[PDB]
Amino acid sequence: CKMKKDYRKKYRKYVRSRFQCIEDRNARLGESVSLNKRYTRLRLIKESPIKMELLFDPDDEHSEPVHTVVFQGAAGIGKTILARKMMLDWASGTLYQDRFDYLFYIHCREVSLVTQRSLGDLIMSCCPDPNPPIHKIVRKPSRILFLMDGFDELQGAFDEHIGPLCTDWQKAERGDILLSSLIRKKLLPEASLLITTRPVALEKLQHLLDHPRHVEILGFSEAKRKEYFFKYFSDEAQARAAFSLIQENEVLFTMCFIPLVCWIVCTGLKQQMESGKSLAQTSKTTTAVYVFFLSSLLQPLCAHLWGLCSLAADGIWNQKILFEESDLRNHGLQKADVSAFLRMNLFQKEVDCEKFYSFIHMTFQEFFAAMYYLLEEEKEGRTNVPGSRLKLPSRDVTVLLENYGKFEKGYLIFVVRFLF
Amino acid sequence: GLVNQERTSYLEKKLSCKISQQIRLELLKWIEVKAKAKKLQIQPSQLELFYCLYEMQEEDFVQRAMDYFPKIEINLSTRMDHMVSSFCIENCHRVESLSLGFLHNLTSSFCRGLFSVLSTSQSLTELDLSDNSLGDPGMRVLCETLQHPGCNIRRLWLGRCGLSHECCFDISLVLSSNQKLVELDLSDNALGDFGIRLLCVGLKHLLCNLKKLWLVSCCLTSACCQDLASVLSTSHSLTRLYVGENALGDSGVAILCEKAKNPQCNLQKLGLVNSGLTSVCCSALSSVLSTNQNLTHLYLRGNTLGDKGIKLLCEGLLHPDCKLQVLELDNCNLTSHCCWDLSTLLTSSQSLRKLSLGNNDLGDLGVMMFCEVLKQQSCLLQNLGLSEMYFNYETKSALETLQEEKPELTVVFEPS
Repeated sequence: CKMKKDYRKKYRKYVRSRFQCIEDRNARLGESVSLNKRYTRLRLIKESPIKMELLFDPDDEHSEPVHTVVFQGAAGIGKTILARKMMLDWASGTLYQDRFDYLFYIHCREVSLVTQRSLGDLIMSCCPDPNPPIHKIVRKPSRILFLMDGFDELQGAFDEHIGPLCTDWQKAERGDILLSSLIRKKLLPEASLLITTRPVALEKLQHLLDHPRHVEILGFSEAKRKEYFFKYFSDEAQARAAFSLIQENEVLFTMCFIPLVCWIVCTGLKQQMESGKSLAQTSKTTTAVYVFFLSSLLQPLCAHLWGLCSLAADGIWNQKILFEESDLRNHGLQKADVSAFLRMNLFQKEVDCEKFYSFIHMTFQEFFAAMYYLLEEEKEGRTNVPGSRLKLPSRDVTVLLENYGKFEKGYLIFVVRFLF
Repeated sequence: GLVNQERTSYLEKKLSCKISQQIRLELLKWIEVKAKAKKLQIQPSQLELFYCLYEMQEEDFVQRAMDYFPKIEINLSTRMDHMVSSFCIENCHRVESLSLGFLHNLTSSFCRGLFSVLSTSQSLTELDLSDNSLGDPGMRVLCETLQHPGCNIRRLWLGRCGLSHECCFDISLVLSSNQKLVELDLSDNALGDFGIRLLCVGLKHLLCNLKKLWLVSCCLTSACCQDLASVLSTSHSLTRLYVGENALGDSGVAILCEKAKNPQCNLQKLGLVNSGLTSVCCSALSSVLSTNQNLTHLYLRGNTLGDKGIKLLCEGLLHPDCKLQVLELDNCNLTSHCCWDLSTLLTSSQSLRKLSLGNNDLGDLGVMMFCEVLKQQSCLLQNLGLSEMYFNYETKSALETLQEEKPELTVVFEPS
């Protein structure tokens, strides 16, 4: 009568078979095996570096299990690879082997938000057997982890404000409600959830989570940087050319270990391509990269650069990396202007246990400080600011140069290089 | 609930009678159809029909409606669900198999009122309690009820129940008392070596009629083989022993073989699957195959036996007193150099019927040789395996040809 078999093992085999490669699709050089062993382990940071293991475990206190974890990173990283690889490492018995009996892949590019269905995702992600043991461990929460691959890639309107909680997996409801029900932990309570998404969809996601464990990309590995460049640029010919421009320069690569910086240099290189430039450049030309970056960042604000450039000039002259909100106000860079530049990712709020604002990299602070000396139109808003008169340290390049050989002034070496 | 007979006066008779009889019949038919239509749907999922019967607390009806449930599979979320299923299951004389998907209840006496019913059924034969939180404290309750003189449960599928060594004591008490239990599956649990030492207390006991025992993936090591070997030697009824997916390496099998080789041993199927065996113990397996004429099925997949292991097994398999019918050799880390020995088995072993060669790099040329020899009046008429094994064109053609030229062969079963 009853089939006495360990379906979780059958499922694991299916997953190992289904997710052998990076794509598991044809046209891959004659549909060859991509060999996922080429994957470089991605380093993760708790919003504090963490491993792939202990991802859902309680932290140092409280002993409270983490039901939902959200993964953040730059566009072009290949977030789908992480989602797929995790399931393979699990199916192979190396990742979360003693924590989950099932991992269910949810491909947000396939999921229909309009379509009304029961939680058949548990069935559709199973082996070919049309009648899986949906009422066994496949049903029992706490040993089940769902993987939302590409939350930002869900097709169609999605509302974070939903009346119905769509509980009871056997009841059919709309895909948008169904996904939110899993996210809000109303459907299959105590089940775990892992979400991979671009920053662009976090605003409409956090509302459904309340108290998630947020995770973002230590930084990139050497191989990860390469993959980022090749995926960021949709045109492989430009991907190679853009990569070549940076490939010559070891210094720029080192800073590109930061996911944000890698995005920035790719963005600057992309602007150079779009402009129709000859690419007769050897980037670190750190200036050229940052100039192209700001061109594409600010062109789509630009009249408020003075404020932050003055901020930067103060930063280098007084050896100040961390700025107070008082400084932001004094330099005429406050409220609306600060938010504009934070959205145009260029600044940090030092959310890691600090109350100060800062530049995303020391080279940016130095870069802007150099712009400070060169900035042009004339605006009275820099003198009518409540912090006036400002000490706008000088704008005297001679003084900058005279203090070149002075660690006491923050070296100013890079600042001079940036002026050049 | 309303369609009933056991009620008083005082305006409880303001309801209809002829119509009440007509509805009773319609409700019965409704249950019959939904009870038989046992599929995933938003119609009454078995237990929902029980809720209906629970309200209609009329044994004359309930015991009749329940005869449409030969196979019951329900999921209990709370106390009310146990009350409902308890009532309906008790009032059922045609159920052969029951599956209880305990949910967020268990490790408690909470379900005692249900297990005490199952043990009084005279028709229930198979009880499936796998894949739920029936931890040791819950197994104790069941074990108390499985000792009932009228239990009649023959097949008890205690799979991933989250059991450990503590339950083995209680299970042994069942084995030493319950003479009806035939098939017991304790796989995918934590019944480590100690659990086996306790379990074997019942297995070696008189009146223990257990025939099939699964101890697959129970965190066992070779240390437990000393007790399992004793069971194989003494047990009058144990014929099916599955102990794969464990740390019962070569040194463990040698122990089991020392007793399993005894010609008076009743062992028929030996599931030494992913036991981590090497060619080292194949001489022990060979001895068993040669001497134990009761051994008909041997499953060695997952064991990196290699070509040396095959050669050693052949010494036993080709022996005139070997009666092995089914040999499974899937991921056994075999290569083309063993094809001469496998080929020998294909035509020289007159007892062998099935040979499940599988996920190993055997070589397509080796397989073509098998085709040529099988045609020479081979008795190996069952599935030849060779699954997940890929071949060139000429080899695939040879295999297809074999099936056509040797129609008495059940199947090759190529992957593509």
